[PDB]
Amino acid sequence: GHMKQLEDKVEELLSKVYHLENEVARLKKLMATKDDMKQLEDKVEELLSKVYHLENEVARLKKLVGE
Amino acid sequence: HMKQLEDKVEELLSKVYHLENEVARLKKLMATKDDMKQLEDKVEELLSKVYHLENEVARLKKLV
Amino acid sequence: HMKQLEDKVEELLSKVYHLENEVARLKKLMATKDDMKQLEDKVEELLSKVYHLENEVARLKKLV
Ligand SMILES: [Ca+2]
Ligand SMILES: [Cl-]
Repeated sequence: GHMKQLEDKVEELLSKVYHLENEVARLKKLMATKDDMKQLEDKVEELLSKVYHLENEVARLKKLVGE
Repeated sequence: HMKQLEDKVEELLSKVYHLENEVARLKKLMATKDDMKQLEDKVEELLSKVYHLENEVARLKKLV
Repeated sequence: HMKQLEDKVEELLSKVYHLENEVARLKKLMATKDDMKQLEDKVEELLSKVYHLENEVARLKKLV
C-alpha cells in the first residue's frame, strides 16, 4: 500500500546516500589541492626567469664563439 | 513503526547535510584538471627550451 | 503525521538528486594526488636540468 511505497522510496534513498558517502570519501582521499598547485606554480615562476636568463647567456656565448 | 521510519528519514537527512558541507569543502580546496594542464603545458614548454639549450651548450663545448 | 513524513522524504529525495549531480561534476573536474605527483616530478626534472645548465654555462664562460 501507501506505507509500503514510502518504505520502498526510503530504501532507494538509503542506498543512494550510502553510495554518495562512498564517493565523497573517495574524492577527499584522492583530491590534489589548490595549495599543492600554488606551491608548484611558485617554483615554476622561479624557473621561468632562470630559463630566460640562460637563453640570454647562451646567446652571448654563441656570438662570442662566433668571432 | 511510523516512528522508526521517521527516525530513518531524519538519520538520512543528517547524513545528507554533512555530505553537502563536505562537497562545499571539496570545491573550495580542489585543484582542477584545466589548471593542472595549464601548468603542465608551461613546464613542458620550459623543458623543451632547456633541451635546446643543452644541445647548444654541447655544440659550443665541442667548438672550444 | 503521514504528511509530516512525506514532506521530509521529499526534502531527502530532492537533496540526494542534487548531490548526485554535483558529485558527478566534481569527479570530472578534480585533479588527483597522482596527477600532482607526476607534475611534481616533471618540475624536479626541470629544476635539476636548469641547475646543471647554469653550471655548464658558468664553466664555458670561464673557458672563453
Ligand atoms: Ca621524483
Ligand atoms: Cl630550484
